[PDB]
Amino acid sequence: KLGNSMELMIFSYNQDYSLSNESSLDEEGKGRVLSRLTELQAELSLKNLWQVLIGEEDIDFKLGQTISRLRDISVPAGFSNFEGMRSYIDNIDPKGAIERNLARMSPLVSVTPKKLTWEDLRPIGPHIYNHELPEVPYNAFLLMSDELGLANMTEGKSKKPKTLAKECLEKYSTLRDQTDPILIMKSEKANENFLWKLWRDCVNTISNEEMSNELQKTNYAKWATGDGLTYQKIMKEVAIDDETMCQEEPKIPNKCRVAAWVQTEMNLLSTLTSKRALDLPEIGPDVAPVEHVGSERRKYFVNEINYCKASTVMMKYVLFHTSLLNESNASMGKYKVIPITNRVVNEKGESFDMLYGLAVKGQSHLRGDTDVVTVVTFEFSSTDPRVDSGKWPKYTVFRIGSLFVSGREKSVYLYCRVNGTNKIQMKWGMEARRCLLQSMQQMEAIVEQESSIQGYDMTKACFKGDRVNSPKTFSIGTQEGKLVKGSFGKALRVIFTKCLMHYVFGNAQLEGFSAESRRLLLLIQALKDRKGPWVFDLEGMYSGIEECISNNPWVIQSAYWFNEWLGFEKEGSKV
Amino acid sequence: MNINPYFLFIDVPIQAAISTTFPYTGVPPYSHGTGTGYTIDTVIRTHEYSNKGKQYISDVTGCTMVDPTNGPLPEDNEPSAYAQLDCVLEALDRMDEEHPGLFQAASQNAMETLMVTTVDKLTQGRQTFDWTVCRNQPAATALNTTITSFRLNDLNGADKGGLIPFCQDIIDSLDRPEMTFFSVKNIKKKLPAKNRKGFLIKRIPMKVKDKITKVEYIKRALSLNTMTKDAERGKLKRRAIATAGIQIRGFVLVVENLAKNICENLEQSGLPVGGNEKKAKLSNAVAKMLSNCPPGGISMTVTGDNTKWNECLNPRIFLAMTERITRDSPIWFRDFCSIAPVLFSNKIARLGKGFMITSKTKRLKAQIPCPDLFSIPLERYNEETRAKLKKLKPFFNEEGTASLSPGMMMGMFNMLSTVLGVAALGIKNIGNKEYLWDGLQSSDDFALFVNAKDEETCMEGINDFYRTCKLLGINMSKKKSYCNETGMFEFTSMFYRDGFVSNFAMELPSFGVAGVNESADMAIGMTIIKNNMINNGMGPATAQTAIQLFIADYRYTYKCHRGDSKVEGKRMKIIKELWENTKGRDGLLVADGGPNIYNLRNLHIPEIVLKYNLMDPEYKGRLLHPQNPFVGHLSIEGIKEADITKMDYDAVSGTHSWRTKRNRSILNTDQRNMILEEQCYAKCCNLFEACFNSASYRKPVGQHSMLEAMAHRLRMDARLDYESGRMSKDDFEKAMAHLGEIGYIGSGSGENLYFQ
Amino acid sequence: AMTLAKIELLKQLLRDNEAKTVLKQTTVDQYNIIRKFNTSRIEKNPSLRMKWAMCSNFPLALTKGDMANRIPLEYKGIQLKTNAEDIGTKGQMCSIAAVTWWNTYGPIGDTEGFERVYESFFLRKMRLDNATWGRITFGPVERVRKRVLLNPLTKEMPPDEASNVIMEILFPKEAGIPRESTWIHRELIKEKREKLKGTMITPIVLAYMLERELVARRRFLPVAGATSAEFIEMLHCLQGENWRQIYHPGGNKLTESRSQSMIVACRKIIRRSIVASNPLELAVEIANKTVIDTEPLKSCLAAIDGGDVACDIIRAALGLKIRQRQRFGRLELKRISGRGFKNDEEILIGNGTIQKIGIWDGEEEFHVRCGECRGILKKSKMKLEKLLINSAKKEDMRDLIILCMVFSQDTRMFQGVRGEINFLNRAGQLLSPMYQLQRYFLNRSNDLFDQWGYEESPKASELHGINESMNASDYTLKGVVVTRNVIDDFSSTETEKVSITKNLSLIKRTGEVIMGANDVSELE
RNA sequence: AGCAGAAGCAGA
Repeated sequence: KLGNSMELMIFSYNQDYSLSNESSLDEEGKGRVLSRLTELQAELSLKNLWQVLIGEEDIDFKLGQTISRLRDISVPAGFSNFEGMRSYIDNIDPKGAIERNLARMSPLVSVTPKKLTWEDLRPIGPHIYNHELPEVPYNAFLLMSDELGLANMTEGKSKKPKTLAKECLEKYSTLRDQTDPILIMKSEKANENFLWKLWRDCVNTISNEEMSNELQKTNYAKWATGDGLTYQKIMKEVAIDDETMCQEEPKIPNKCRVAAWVQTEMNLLSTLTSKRALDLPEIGPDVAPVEHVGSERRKYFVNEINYCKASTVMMKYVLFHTSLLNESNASMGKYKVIPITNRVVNEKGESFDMLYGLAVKGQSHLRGDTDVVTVVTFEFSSTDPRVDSGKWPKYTVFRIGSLFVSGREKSVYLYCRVNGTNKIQMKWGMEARRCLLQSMQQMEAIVEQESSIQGYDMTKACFKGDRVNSPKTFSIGTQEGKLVKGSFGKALRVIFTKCLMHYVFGNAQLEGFSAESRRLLLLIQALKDRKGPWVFDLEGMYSGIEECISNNPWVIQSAYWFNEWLGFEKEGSKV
Repeated sequence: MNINPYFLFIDVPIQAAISTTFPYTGVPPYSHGTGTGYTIDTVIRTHEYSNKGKQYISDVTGCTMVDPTNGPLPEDNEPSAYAQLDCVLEALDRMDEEHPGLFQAASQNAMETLMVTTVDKLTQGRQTFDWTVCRNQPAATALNTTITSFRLNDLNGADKGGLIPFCQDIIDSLDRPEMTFFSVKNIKKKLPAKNRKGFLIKRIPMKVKDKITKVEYIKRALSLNTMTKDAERGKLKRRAIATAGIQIRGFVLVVENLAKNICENLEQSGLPVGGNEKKAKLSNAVAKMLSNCPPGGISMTVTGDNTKWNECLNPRIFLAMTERITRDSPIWFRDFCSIAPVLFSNKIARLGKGFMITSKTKRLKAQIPCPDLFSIPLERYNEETRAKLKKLKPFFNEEGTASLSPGMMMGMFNMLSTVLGVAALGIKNIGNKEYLWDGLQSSDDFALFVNAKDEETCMEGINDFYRTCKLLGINMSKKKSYCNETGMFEFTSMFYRDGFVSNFAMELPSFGVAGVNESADMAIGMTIIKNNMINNGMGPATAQTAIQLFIADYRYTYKCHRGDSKVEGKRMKIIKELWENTKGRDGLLVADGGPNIYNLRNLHIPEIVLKYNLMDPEYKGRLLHPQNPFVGHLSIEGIKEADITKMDYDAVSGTHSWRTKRNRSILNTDQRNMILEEQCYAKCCNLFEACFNSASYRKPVGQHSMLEAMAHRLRMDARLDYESGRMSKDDFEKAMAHLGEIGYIGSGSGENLYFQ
Repeated sequence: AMTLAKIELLKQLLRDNEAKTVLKQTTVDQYNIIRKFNTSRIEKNPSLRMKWAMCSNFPLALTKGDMANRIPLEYKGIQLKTNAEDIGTKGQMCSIAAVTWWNTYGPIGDTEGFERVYESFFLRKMRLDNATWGRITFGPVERVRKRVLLNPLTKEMPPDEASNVIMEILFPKEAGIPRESTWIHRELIKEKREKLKGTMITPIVLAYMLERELVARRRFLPVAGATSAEFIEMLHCLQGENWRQIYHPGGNKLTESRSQSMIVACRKIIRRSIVASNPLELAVEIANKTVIDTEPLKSCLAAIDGGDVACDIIRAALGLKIRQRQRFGRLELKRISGRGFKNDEEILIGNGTIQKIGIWDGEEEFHVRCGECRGILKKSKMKLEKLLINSAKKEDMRDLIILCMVFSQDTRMFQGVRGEINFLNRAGQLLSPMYQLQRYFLNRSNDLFDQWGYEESPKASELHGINESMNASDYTLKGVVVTRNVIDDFSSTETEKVSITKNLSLIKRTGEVIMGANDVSELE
């Protein structure tokens, strides 16, 4: 209010002061004032009058033309202006309106309740049983049960990936020197020459004195990764006048039927082996009693998973996506070669190094998240692809050689495939270790519940069995139409596999399926405990689930397992 | 022997073993391409459920408006938006005499809150649509652009400080004939390239000045920017969400604070609580409804869920809710609350980026914008897009936007929509019949508890409830929901079985790396394990594993493996030399290739404090160097809180507490001019912090100018520093002279008046 | 001195015409807006972005300075940092190795006082080291979802008070107002001052680390047994759903320290003040000049948000909020619905005497607690329509049912009175009608349950009824029900202002009372 | 080609 017309002199009762530098008030006078002010402040607070005082230093909101007229048109139907709605709402009495409005509404508006019974619950997704459709193919990123690792003894410490790939190929020279193969099975639109001439260029560039693992920018590689296949960005003005330019009818996932290989995958991944793959680092010393129990439990839980086959598969996916994400950023526009690495330890405590195949990296100028790098996967395998012909339409397979597995020979097969992934999947690949926790937490809860009842640690009792209690037995699966019993450790490996399979085939079909199926599972739980469950639109639930099933293998096999689980609950419900 | 995982559920019940049903290790679906197709779909779907009502043209905006409220009552089970004002008012009248004094008290506290709430409260709202540039900016930016923009039109509102005069200017800015504002325009500059054509478009942006007409501005103010929702779990098809403008925010927070002050004093609300506080208050409320089960009678629970919740509601209903809720409060506040609905009642919907067309023969592609979307024969679009554009026609506007009166755009009035869903539960009984209902409500997700003599009568109570919901513009999902006798149900994705069961897989994504920095992510990862041990039923063995699984991935993420291992890398080469140089190796951090000391017992304690005494004196002096170069200028929000989907962690100011580049940006956009804009504010703030040491901690208050203050402060600092004996007469008169100039500089009006 | 160097920099900003118009136009208020201002896009999925960027060449951003230049360009064929200067800052960037190099070969820094700065964290390590670990016990534990303090404090205060302490520690010139109930922590301030003097760590951090050990972090947790911070911090290890673990801490005695004393102090001020006439005037003149250790009782009762009843009574007498709750002897009630008119009437009771009672009229509902048992009440005019309780201690399950039947004012309660009921308190004064009925029915419980009568039990899965003996039965008391489901804790977050009577009874603004003097606990 | 899935990436 004064700009800089006068020299201000601010004094406060509670000992504050603001003054100019050029002002000529000495320390003497400043005292006289501030002392007198506080002297009055004390005499006010003593006789209670300090909050009453109004000092020297001591609501309006209305609307304009535009917003008023906006409000006036924002009323419910029937009303003229806002002032009408305001004064209506404030002064009228609406009692008894709901009852009148419900009465004059049509009875067609209802929930249509029907009590839930067992024969109402038909199998979900009838089209998977039909043989006329083609069976679901192997659409995962890497091989799982069909893998084959090339072994190698090592000193027992980390080493570069090219040096590891060289030493592994050095030992098995019969396979490395193959420049004269036999063709087994082919894909629909693939090329055998370019795929094989890649593989040879991978082997040559790996097995040499040089440091650089860069693959040369060859015309056979240009096709395999996809060079110049992007559509060029022309301007909008040109596209409008052009008539042949249209919005393409987008591809729907092709409808497929059940396949037997997913059952086999679930079986073989759950099975035990002598190998142990996990790379879990150390922790601190176990001081507290709880930490001893946790470490005691871990020894059983962890190793029971570690021995299993799914654990060996998991660490392959992780360390591959770990190195793939690194190469995609450091060398963006360079055709590189990456090996399929995994470290292993066996029962005796000796260090092995595995090599399941090679992988050619494509051009990875990745700006966005969804942007797709193209990877070409060359993988070793014992399995013959002509056993299940419908399993390998996407893959191109070669026959390179033979290996002494133990007693008799086994045929070696190199599985070629053009593949793709993105920064997202590479991130979730690195964080795919957590399948342990999802499965382990579930089984640890069962142990704690058991230990709560009796009053001591039941970890030993559940796995192996001890003095009083027998081993804990879960219903693990079926054998041509009857129930089968399995041990505690097997149930851990089953759930751990399921958890891993969520990542392998993780896409929109899985998320949408598991969410809608979970509702139907809860209804089946209500029937088991006898809680008289009710449903409103049963076909609505089924219609929501059935559209999720198309070409995702785990979804289709889960649908088959669900219907078999539903059928064996009907038999169990009658008793 | 064939294996089956679902057979697990024979021995174990499903709720206790629900963790297995959620595939949260797996990859969620992301957004490919544009979201215009989904945006149009929702624009239709919203109008589809309200097409029977009155259609009319807005005299202000000049758009196609639809109004289903007090419309015809439906004669079918398809979704309905045709709410009845009379019913909503009765539901509230029922609710008021149940909780007498609530409605006026919530209006008092929300008002006495507003009276103090300052403009800067708007700063904390993450994403915001900045009308000045037609792009999504971060809150505090959109605010500051609008503040400076307003000053050009002589709208000095933010200067006063309070939110009221700022919102006064917002509704006064709609009256302005010509709106001048600060804006960004790109400059299409050319460069040489060795790629096919032989040239390259390097887009440089700079700060310019653009003008707009009254009508065009109102349209921009009422706009909402749409997009596709990334990583949406538990759903097959992708859906599109929206973002709000900076103008409407001011009025929203007042109404959401009012609807909060209602929902706090409601037992059936599952809001605004979070974490265990929810689990507790729910288990309390579950009992409150169980108890109503009369003698010799059955109690049932409906696992509720609403479809087309955000699409079938209507601003006009919410507008009545405020005018009801505020009854006793004075006029200005009643007018204030009325705005936030109105601006949604007359809202406009942006249509994203637009579709793209191609030709497989010539291998060419081209983007089709929203304005030039119909300038093209309809046959050239595909079958599903054609039908969408056909029904979009009347609601479409010629400058690339869609009119949209109904709907609430994918969530915004979350609190007050719960109040409406609660008001439905507040009826309880119809026709003096032989049943009673109550329930739990949380936005779209609800859970009804119906009590009756027998379960046949319960269905008639559910049927009446379903029918009463239709009157309020709420659509219960026949397709998805279900019901059963009391014992177990679902609610906000939290399952019940004689008590709310724990579920681990839900929180599984958080266990991984956070993505802030080495020092922070460590303490975060352990704090997640610590919380999940207590809250979500994780045992010690899983927790100990989760420790390993974090450190394992942590090392591969940040490339900081053990010092005694031969993992060859760029950083790892230096770690090995550090491992050899140092004697106290157990005291090293994991980021410096040290060992993981963490275990269940010491999770709550930070890494640096655990190992401090075991470090070398030379190592800690570098690790914890006071003036180290990697931190930068700190804020209290940066050290304490972190982003997860927010939470607060604990850590030390170490060298590993560093920050990122300023995320790249899209294309060769040389953002030189705009980066100076950022630094210009920073340097001022950085100098402001030096003058006013507090600043970062104590948010300072003053209507006067920043400079004007810094002059007056730096004066007095010199005054004191002369008396106490820090500066001499020569250095003092230097300052008083230098400042003298700064005064003349700070009271001019244009040039700096240099001299010779 | 720095003073002059600021002025020179300010003048150098006023050369640039853009920065001039910032400082001219933008307000001190708006400072808080422009500091958060940035360009950029807040990118979704930062964990994805971190893994991606960490693999790249130069993800880190580096602050310019003399200390930045001591980092070299290369080291044994490795690129640490980059030259490419951005035109705005004239500034730089660096790689992951740049930090690792600094920790290896960088310069020494003055790390003196570091222990005292982050003292609040170091006290957690002190607790873990010296703590002895007891035996483990496998058994089912019922976990009460309680409101609890997460982290132990040096001295509990509210944010409003603690800030003005923090100010006078670190920023004594800018603090401004000399407040009443703020400075008197002069022992703590002068202590912190000398401890945090030699260090040269950024103030903003010091303030945050003071706030961590002066402000309450109170959240809801599933808790059983001990309810003290130094336990709660370890809760993850101390207990789970299906197991337990004993633990004894560093053992310096905190949190409970003031909580326990404040209770006793207030209770004992009451017992003395009740007797002599005008208890209020004595309770004030006493509590004003009482002390706990060094703090006057005013600041303790105000700062700590715990207490029992006597605390809240003494609070109200002095003049601060207490908590929006209602108490009746041992019973606790939080209003969840309804509102009633306490209306005077002449009432006949069972024994045959006329007592002048006030009658609560109107439909009501209440969340109710007593001891270890919690539940929900519904009543009307002289009628207990419904009551619910949870499986807990039978002594308290009984008391809860009784005390609800008392305040419900059910006619069946009034008719069940037998004999005379002239009860007195400590001072020798006549208790008011209902406070009399309380102690009669707690003593003679069996007379009530016979008069009440029985009805059918509700057939809902997780419910069952009870009888005179407080045992499971198919019969149930008219209205009362028991449930298997566990119930929420007490839970009373919000706070309210209250007035007080001559007889140390607390009156809500409406006209009713919530906390009576007679409602305290005798336990010493 | 391939990832993928109602629309994009396969350098700008």
